[PDB]
Amino acid sequence: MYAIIKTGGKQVKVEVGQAIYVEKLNVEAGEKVVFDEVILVGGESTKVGAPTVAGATVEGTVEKHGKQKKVVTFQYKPKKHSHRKQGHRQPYTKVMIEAINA
Amino acid sequence: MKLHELKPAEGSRQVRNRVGRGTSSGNGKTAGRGQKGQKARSGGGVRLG
Amino acid sequence: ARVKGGTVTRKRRKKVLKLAKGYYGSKHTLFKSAKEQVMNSYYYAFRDRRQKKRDFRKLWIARINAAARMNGLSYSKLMHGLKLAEIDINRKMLADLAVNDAAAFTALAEQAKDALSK
Amino acid sequence: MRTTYMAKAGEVERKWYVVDATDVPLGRLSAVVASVLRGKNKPTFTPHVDTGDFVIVINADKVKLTGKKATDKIYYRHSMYPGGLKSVTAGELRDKNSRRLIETSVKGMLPKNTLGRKQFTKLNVYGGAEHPHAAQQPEVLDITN
Amino acid sequence: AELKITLKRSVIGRPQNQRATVKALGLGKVNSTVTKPANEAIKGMVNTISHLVDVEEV
RNA sequence: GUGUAGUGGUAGGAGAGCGUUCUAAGGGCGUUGAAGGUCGAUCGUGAGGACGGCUGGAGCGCUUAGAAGUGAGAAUGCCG
RNA sequence: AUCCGGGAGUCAGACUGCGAGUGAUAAGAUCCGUAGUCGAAAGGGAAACAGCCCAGACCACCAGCUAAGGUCCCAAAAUAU
RNA sequence: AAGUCAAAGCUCGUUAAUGAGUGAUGGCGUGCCUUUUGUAGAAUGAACCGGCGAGUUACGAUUGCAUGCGAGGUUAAGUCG
Repeated sequence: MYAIIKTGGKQVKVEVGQAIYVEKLNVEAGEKVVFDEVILVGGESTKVGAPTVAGATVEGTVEKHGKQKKVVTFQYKPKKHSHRKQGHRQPYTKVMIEAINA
Repeated sequence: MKLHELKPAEGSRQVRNRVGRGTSSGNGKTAGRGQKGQKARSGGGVRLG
Repeated sequence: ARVKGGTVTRKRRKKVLKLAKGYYGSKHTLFKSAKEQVMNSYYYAFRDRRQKKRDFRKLWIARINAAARMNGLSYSKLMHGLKLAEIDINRKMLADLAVNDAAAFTALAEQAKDALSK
Repeated sequence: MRTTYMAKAGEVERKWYVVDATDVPLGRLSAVVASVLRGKNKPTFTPHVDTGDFVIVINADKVKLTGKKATDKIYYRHSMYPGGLKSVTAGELRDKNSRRLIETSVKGMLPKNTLGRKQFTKLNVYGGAEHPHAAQQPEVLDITN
Repeated sequence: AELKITLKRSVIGRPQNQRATVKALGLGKVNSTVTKPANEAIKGMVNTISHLVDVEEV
């Protein structure tokens, strides 16, 4: 179908049968998940909504827990003598979507 | 206490300070001494008092 | 006790090189210039990682400009009315809608037109 | 990486427009024109693909210059030789070579790279009153801009 | 009564009187808020840091 | 657990770590291929560490403690 | 904040509001008092720009609000009332 | 200052994972080291690759950590080994 959801600090467009990457969730590999907030219901009859269209949910399950590739951030200052070195592997939980608004 | 399990008394042996091995130790390039001045040649410093 | 310098250096240098595959000349087979190039590339990567987030706003903004203006709503008054009728879509989604789902975008523009009309 | 629309090369369709210049100050006509050309007003804007249109300007003799600038807006050139500074023209090009006028007063207000050049050859300016390009069925724009 | 105090600026480039008046209240970062009673000294501090801090009279 | 708070930085002070050679004990690998060399789309916050493919043909890892000719990009450096 | 003790670098500063000196009430001059910034400060504005205006980066995101300054086109936003 | 962020197409197929190579086109952007109030400096050093190449040791003195005894602590030269 066609829907919009608030997760993390961002929005996403959601369709039945496609996966979606999001931020960490505190749930395990293969349990149900419900997102509260919807902003639009699309398709062929647009249900525009004042913030959080009343009574609209989104099911879906989780399939993995994995981080990204490293984002090295080495800073240096010229003519002076200094380096700091870093590293990062941000963890994002892939989420398969099913059963948009019920 | 066995040969292959030796442990020294804790807090009883420090490590060392080898100066002038790279700008991350904090003591490279003028070896913790600063800029010019006869405190910074080889064997500088005045007599005592 | 004589510690020779057998293979402690090449590991480091050839680790630097591989980080410089494909530089426009002799900046991929000179262990002195590859290092400076890698350094400046690190600076640029850091700075621009803070610009990737700037642009896409200006881009979505121009697209909302183009599409919206066609409905007689300036790119300000649309946002103003929207934030007045208590609608809170994110620009990125507004840009995407303006490009693809023209019917829905026009619906929103109609609601906003109604909003600041009060 | 995520999902944002990035126009390809050929999917973009260009149109044809015809704009008059009867009693309009040089600046604003050029401004509207230049905005149309770069590809704006199309929500399919992409800042490296050339989604522009084709503009055709008529009556480039009856363009208006407000106040003076009939005899003061002095153009210039230089021939890269000693003492070559030839300021020949004035606001007289309205009479002669009236194509030259807009073909600078717009070829200024664009970017300065290849995109900003291949985005310029879509211009066609005619001092006269009718164009030969009926082979492509151009439409008309209005100006309350 | 009580007063709500909020930092609305930066102290970078303003002398100690302003800095050492702010720090004395609990204003560390921008848009941080502290609620305080209204003596005849707190109002003095507010009158000396007016331009840097906007305040509601709850 | 959960809340509160802080995390630019030269001279410089403090603290905790990576890596090389050797010695000691314990436990190991090696013509069914060790050290060394090359290639790889891998792992940790860092210095850094593994795994596999080819070459190569006789010695080297791992743990705990110890001692240092222990870490190099600049000296109009010295040698090829 | 004071006291006892272990370990240093520093003794060539600069400009900008302000008030004074010598100068010619001239100098990006020189010599003091006082506040900031630079030195040891990256990001925005002043076309480009140490010392001016705004503001202090642990890190990630293709989310949201504002300051100085801006809103015809290069170049994001009012051809606003 | 020769890159990074964005990216069409074209050829691939790996330690199997939000894959590899190249790159039309757009945004942004004045190397490294030392010395200086201040650097891209038109101040000063490096032609390139490899190898060597700089706070150590003996004898004193003092303070922190730790260990053995505590109104006590403690051997030296020297002999057998």
